[PDB]
Amino acid sequence: PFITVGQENSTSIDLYYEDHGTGTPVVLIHGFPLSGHSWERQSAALLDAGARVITYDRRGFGQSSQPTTGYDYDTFAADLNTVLETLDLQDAVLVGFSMGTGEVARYVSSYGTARIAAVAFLASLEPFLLKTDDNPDGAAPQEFFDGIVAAVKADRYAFYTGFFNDFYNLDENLGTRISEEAVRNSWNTAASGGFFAAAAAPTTWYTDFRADIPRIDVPALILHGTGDRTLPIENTARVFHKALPSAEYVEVEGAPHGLLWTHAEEVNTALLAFLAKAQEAQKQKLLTEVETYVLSIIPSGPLKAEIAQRLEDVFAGKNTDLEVLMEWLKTRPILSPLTKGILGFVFTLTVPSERGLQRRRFVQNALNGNGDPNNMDKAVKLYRKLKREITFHGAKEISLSYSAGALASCMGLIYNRMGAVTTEVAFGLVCATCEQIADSQ
Amino acid sequence: PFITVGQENSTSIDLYYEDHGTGTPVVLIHGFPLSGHSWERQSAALLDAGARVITYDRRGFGQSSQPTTGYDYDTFAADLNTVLETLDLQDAVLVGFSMGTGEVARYVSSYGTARIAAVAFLASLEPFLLKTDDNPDGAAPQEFFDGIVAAVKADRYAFYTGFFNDFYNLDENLGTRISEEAVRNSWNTAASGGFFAAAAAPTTWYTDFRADIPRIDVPALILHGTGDRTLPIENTARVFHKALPSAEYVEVEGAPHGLLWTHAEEVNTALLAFLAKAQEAQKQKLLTEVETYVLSIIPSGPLKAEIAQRLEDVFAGKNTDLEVLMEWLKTRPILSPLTKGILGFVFTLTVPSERGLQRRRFVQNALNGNGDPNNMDKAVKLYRKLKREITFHGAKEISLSYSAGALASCMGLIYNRMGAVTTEVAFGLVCATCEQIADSQ
Amino acid sequence: PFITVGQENSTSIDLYYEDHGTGTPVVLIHGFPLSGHSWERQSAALLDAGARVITYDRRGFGQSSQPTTGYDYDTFAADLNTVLETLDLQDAVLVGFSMGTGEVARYVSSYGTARIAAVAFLASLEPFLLKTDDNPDGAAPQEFFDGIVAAVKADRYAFYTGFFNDFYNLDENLGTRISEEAVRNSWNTAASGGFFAAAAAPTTWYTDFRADIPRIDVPALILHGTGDRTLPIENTARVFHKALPSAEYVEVEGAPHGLLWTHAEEVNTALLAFLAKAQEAQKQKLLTEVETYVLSIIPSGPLKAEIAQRLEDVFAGKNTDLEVLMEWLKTRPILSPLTKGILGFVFTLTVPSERGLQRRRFVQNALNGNGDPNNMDKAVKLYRKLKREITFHGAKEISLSYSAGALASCMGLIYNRMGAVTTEVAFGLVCATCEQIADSQ
Amino acid sequence: PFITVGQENSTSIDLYYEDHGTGTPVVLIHGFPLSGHSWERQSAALLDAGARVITYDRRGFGQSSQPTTGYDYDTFAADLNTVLETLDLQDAVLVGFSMGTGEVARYVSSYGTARIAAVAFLASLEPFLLKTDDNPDGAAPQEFFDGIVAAVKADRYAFYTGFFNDFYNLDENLGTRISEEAVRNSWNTAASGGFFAAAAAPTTWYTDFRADIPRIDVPALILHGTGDRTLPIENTARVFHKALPSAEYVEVEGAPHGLLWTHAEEVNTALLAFLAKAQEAQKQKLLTEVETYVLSIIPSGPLKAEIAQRLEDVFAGKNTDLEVLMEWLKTRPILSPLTKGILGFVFTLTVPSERGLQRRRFVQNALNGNGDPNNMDKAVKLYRKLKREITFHGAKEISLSYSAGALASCMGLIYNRMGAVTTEVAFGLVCATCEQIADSQ
Repeated sequence: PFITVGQENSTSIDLYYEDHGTGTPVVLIHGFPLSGHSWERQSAALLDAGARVITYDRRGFGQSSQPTTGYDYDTFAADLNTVLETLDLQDAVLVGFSMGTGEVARYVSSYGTARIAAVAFLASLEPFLLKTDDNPDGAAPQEFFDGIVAAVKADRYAFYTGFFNDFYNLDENLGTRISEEAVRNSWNTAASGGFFAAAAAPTTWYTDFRADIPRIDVPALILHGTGDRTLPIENTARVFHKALPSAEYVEVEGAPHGLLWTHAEEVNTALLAFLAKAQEAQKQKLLTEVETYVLSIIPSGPLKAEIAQRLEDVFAGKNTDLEVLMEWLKTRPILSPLTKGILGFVFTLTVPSERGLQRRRFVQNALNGNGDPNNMDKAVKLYRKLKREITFHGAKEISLSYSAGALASCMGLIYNRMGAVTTEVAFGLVCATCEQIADSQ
Repeated sequence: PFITVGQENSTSIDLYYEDHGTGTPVVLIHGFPLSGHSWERQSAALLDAGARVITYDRRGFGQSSQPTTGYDYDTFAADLNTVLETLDLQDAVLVGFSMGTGEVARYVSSYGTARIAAVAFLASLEPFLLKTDDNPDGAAPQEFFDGIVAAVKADRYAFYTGFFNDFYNLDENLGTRISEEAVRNSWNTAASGGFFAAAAAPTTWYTDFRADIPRIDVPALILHGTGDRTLPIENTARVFHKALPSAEYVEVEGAPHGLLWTHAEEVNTALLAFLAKAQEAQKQKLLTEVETYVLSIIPSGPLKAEIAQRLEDVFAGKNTDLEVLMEWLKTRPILSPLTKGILGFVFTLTVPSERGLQRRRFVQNALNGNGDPNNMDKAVKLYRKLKREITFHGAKEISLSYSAGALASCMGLIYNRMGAVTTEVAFGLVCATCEQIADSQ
Repeated sequence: PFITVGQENSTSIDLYYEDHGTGTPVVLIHGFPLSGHSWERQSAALLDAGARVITYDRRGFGQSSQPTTGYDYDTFAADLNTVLETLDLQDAVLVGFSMGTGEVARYVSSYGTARIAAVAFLASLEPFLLKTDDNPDGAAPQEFFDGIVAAVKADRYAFYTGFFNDFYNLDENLGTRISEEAVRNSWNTAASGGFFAAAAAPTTWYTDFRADIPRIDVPALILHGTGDRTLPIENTARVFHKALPSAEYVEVEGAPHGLLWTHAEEVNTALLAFLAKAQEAQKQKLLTEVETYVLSIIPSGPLKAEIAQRLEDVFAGKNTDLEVLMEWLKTRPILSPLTKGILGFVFTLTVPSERGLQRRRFVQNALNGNGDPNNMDKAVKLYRKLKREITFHGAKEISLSYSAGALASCMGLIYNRMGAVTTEVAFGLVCATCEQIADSQ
Repeated sequence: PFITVGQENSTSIDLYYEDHGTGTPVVLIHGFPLSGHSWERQSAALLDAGARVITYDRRGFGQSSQPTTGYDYDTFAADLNTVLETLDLQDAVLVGFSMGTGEVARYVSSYGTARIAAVAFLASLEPFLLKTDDNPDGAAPQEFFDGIVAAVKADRYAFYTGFFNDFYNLDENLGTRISEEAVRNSWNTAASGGFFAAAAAPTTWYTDFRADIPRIDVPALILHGTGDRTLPIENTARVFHKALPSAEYVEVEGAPHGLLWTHAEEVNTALLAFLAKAQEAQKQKLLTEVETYVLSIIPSGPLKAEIAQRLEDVFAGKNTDLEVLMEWLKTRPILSPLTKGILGFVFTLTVPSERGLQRRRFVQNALNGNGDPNNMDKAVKLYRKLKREITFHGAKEISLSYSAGALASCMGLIYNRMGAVTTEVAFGLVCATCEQIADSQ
């Protein structure tokens, strides 16, 4: 798969990307000189843990186009921007490794955290690698980087070999934490990047990210290997944490630069924990928003108390007997049959286990759009559009452009499994409906 | 409710009718001088036993119009014809009491038994009541009937009193089998019929039904009270059974003419038995027709053997574990997903108990019309028409005018309970689908 | 007259109704096994007292259709809903007797009191008749009701006789408060209801109305006969008043269940006085509703004090010399000619006697829409619609969709008697105008 | 080149495929963890032998997309279906190696053999690899496969190394039948497949193909290496042949799993001979198909004997003197000029050598559509469509939608070389014509 990010002469500039799983989106931004596939140990864990995994190959690397332009962090951040906008990612986690940590800082800094729930920096460049008068903690002098450029231009093929040596601490880790075959694959991946990008990349490494850091808005993780020969932990992660005290901070004891493979565990467990903390809060946010919309249609009173208590309990995960819940709703006075259908729908959708219970007649009758063909026609039209939605707000926005009869019919269509959409999209549908109905009062 | 059967001068002639319950249609044709409501003891039993009950008031009686024309059995049979055609009754049972038995014979005779599964004659006029040279078994001379006409014209109000006396054997049955209040209601009903019809009705009683009897095509019941003072069992039921040996024949010991009330039990039990014998055969006919259509889409082989065996068993009433059945279908090789969906649908529809099993994903996916909006649009259109159908063939006929994609989508719509139709109509839908699919091969 | 409330097989379900008089609508809902005509003593009094009287026959009774479906209070309340919506009743009083009191509670509870000014419960079922563990005050055990069903199915004709005995306390009241002929008419009415409804009705009698009662929003009357043998006052009216302390409560000393006839007097007198109170409250509400709108366009100050005092006085019924009033308005400084015209209009409309005073030039000039033909064109269009309105809010709603110039012109049209509308509709017109004008400020 | 088979989140799922040569289509389905390019030894031989070679990369392998969904044989068979339908393959040979043999069985089983002339199974999975109670001949227990999954997830890179060891019997074959460089290319190909597919593939290996085998309709070949360490010949090919006795069966003595490279020879020779047999059978079928249609228009008799003998002889390859043949036809009595033209056309088309003979006037005159412009107009329209056809039946189907005059004119157009179509398409044209003409009789 490709996303086009620009044009170079007669050719467009396309980034290779992958898009796996379902759930909260996690975007992984690889390091030099590798590709999105270098995250494969992390991707597997995130997929098992229930996240949507997005990887892409930076321009000049892996399967992306290989221009001779745009090798700088503003372009790289603009590239990332295009990806996020193209996929309409909401509530995303951005995880960068090495070079990738430059994208994370520069994007957050320039474009803000509108789509972004949390960030993570692994084997970071930050805050500035260039050793100057005003930057004493810098890791190396300018002449040092000039050196790498010269070395890559001389042979890049040979260069990759010595690079992966220190990248992986092969003198320590070969035959132990990394196989000879895994290293061979890495070299092949590097050899496959563009010649121009290979020599141009090292010039972006001493980008000054010092003014980007105060812009970091959302929860952050900083993770570094203490045996990092490529980015000395003392000039990078340790001074970065002083600049962002707020960041959660993890040192991987004796881990090299290429800790994604050698210490995938410690990485994946820690990354997993970070996702886990981010994910539950996001889920809670989703649950409570739904609740306000659902409650907005119910008349104020003690019933509205019983209903809200029940929502909150199933939302907290207390598996309730849906059969008991549904009978209660069914037999509630005052509530309109429409209202009971909406609640009926919400509860079956959110309850931990449906326990093989059949659909309820009172709900099917409540959500049938009065069996009106125009309602049903529009509901089918909305359904088509909702299949393309992946977020709560996108779903809710498109739904609000339809009449309440059509919305109720659409809900029946999903309820009865005549169509299927993602959970968060279904929430947006029922919330648009509640919004429309509440507004009629 | 009314059915218009003709015109008299500036006014139309409308028959009052009622239409209760669901299931096999049973049409009750009342006696003189009462209305459709005189069947109320029988209607209750038939409704409990699970039949569709149709009653109507003969022209000049009860709540029907009161013309001064058309008091003869050809008109009465034409009236009945209009009712049956207006309601599109298929596979109907015609039950006549007294005068009503004239309609049954004359309709069958002239119009044939196309809509008619069985007939029943209770307290029959048949075969001819007029005592002549060629009709020695006749119950009375012409002068006798001339007498009744004269008596009704003189006072009809007073006349009804002495009539209900012998009609009910009140000297035997009052305070015992019939209450004084029940008799009062009968007189009120009679007093409410038209003056002209009251005097004209008795002229139709010695209609010669002798040539109508050989036309009786379908299973018949003859039932008479041996204490019938109004229609002597010896000139009516006993000579009628000789003319139709084939008829099932029941004498109600010491039962009067008005045995529907006084002996409702013996009547309702016997009538019930007759319905019960008719109903099971009709059900078997419905089951086996469905089976041929369902089997027509399956490739010939051992699987087709296993499938047919299973249909036949559930059709015979062996409650099978639908969960077991569905898993088996689901996991069957060779069968197309479409075919599996159709069978999936049929089995859930015909199985005695669904045991609260959720709908199956493999069926929902199989019957979704490829999620195509035009299919779904037509399926919703068909659904509207099917809601108005009550028979298997009417349903199947209208369904065959739709494409297979639309038919499959309609089936999904019913499967998923987004709409509801009667069982026999649903069978017609799935059979039209099978017919269309088979024809494509 | 009929209102269609549903469909049963080939027949629609139609309710027989009557619609008499003019004025505030009062809807009377009869008891078992009688019809709308059982209210005839009450109807006459309400008609003389100047109300619009609506009666209808519950499904299965009187002249309504006699289905074998929908014998439950949600359907009965839905039936009532259809009636109220079909006639567009605003500000209605709902009066139920016996079974009818179930409709009143269930409709108010489910559909709310939007159309409803007040409610009245006569010989009530409330709050629950079934004697259970949780309902100790219940009047009878389940087996008792099962008994009535069995009795009606056995003979209903005979059944009605013993029923009217206790219904009317005939051992006390025959030849005294009820004639033998009045009782005969009652039995005839009952005998005329559907057989199925007769047996199905008693199953609805122990409906639990306990959750409906807190929903009663509007002023209520509870009225019961202390000699009620059918609904023991101790298990019904007395525990109902504890549940609704707010209700006005009247015991009719030694009155039977059928107190509508036996004690029509005591009944009419409580009903009419209570209705009168409700009417006066409605009038006061209208005065505040008209007065607030009228005052909203006047600048705050002492004049606004003089004006408000005057409105209130004419509204209270102090017949004022309109000639004096008009001269005063005419000669008032500060007030715009438009404002003076609106007040001019209001006063001539509300003053007890116009005393044959001619229309005023200052008002005609003020309400002429500037003699603009488009204003006048729209005013004539609005007028057409207002002729079809009967309520203040309906009139006001449609009026607000027109511009102020057109509204003022319409008012002139009425003022000048070039058209005519009902008083409350005229109020809605002038209030819409005031609302539009006030909003411009 | 790509064929799109589905959608995963924001990305479509595309299969990389290649399409080489001309002639009968042969579709090669690769094994794990390789791609369509692994058939290169076989492709070269098939191309030289004159076949159309189709290869594609299974989802997750080679150059195909790398989803995290659809790793099961129904999806894989659906993928294959899409390929076959997309290219409109008729009369195709399906050849599977290892994993690929699962596609062949499952597609044939579910979708039938409409497009399929013959099948071949090389180093087969069949019939079931899982060792169970009911499957005693199974090659391994479930825990064994669970093991491979775990091994791939641990390192896949390192894993491929030990895998190719046993895949190729490198301890036997390295430096001999397979070079070190050929093995290096294989590892590179594997390393290039998706991480997720690599771990998910081994779960599809113990799919039960036992119910698929009876569905195999068409001529089959089973071929296995007796030195197969990956799929023990005793649990796979040997028990498979018992299940399909009908299959032609070839053991490659001491050949490993990766016999496509190590024993390409023995492989190509069995494949080509078997293909040749299938080709000859197809040709015979075509001859009967053409010949029967051609004979259907000739009157029964001795001439029809001479004609049929001649067809059969040229069809068998006896190069006949077309000049002699044509003169004979030309001078035949009884035969219509139309019939003579059709035969004239067939013979010049099928004769081995035309020997530079000019077109015949009798044929040009016979196939000129009576020089009618509408015939000729339609014939030109048909011609356009026939240029797009590649099969006998597709050609014949489209041709039958044209009138006989237009069909004859089209044939003249081809005869006279005013247009050109492939041989089999031309056969379809002349057969449609014969069918139309025969039907007129």
